[PDB]
Amino acid sequence: SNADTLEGSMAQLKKGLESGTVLIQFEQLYRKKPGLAITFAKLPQNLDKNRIKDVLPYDTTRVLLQGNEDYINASYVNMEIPAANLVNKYIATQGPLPHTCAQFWQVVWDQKLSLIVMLTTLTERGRTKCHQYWPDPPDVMNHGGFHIQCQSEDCTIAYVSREMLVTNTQTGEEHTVTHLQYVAWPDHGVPDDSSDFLEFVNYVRSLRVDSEPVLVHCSAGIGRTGVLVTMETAMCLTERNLPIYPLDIVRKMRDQRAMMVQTSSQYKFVCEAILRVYEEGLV
Ligand code: VO4
Repeated sequence: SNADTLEGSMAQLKKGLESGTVLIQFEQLYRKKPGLAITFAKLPQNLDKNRIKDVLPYDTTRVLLQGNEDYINASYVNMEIPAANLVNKYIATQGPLPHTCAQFWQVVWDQKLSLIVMLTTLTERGRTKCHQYWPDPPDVMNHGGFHIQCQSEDCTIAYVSREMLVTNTQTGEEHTVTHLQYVAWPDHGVPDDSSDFLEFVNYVRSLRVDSEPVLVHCSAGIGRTGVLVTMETAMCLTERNLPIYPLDIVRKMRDQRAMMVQTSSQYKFVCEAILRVYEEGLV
């Protein structure tokens, strides 16, 4: 709460969106933190595990797999609210490729993650965005020694909710995951409907479990993923009457996974949404 009140930070944000200063400061923020090594992601055996050749995890915050081939394009992203004894944990990752679905489910299993948030359709205007790593009901899939079954599938206008049963085939052990797929948010763009987006972020927040990471991905794992992380962080701050500086939220994300929030229009969108949530909270 140190630099301003919440009220003051919102007046600053509103004034700066109108004047242009908020986007000028965004444009000057580094997209990749200089000084953080990126080496494992570039190793010859890992190149085909990256959906986009230059969207890569930092060494220090990459998610490790157990075994001989430890690599997945995934990053730990933890958002602190220090004035509240609160850290919101995420794993930010890409949409799996046909041959990385086994590693994707390995992360879910190893960490017993109960919530996956997918922010892309499988394809867009003829371009592949994500491999379908879950079965249609009532098919089954096997990925890397995990048997996957869809127990329910409930569509809404903006998103699909699926309950997935993950079974370790070698031991019979079972784990249930809630899978949320937001289908109304195009790549490098903003949500088709701002109200649907905010309801969805609410819903995600309601499913978060204490001290367990939420796995979030789009196609590359940085743009729409970064907007969601920024929004959830801001909602936590406004409810606690703590000041919100979106530029610092984005910087804190980018120190953990490069390039989060890809476009200036995405940033403008999330800043406007933050002002809306704030104003609604005053009511
Ligand atoms: O698939 V995302 O381009 O929004 O990182």
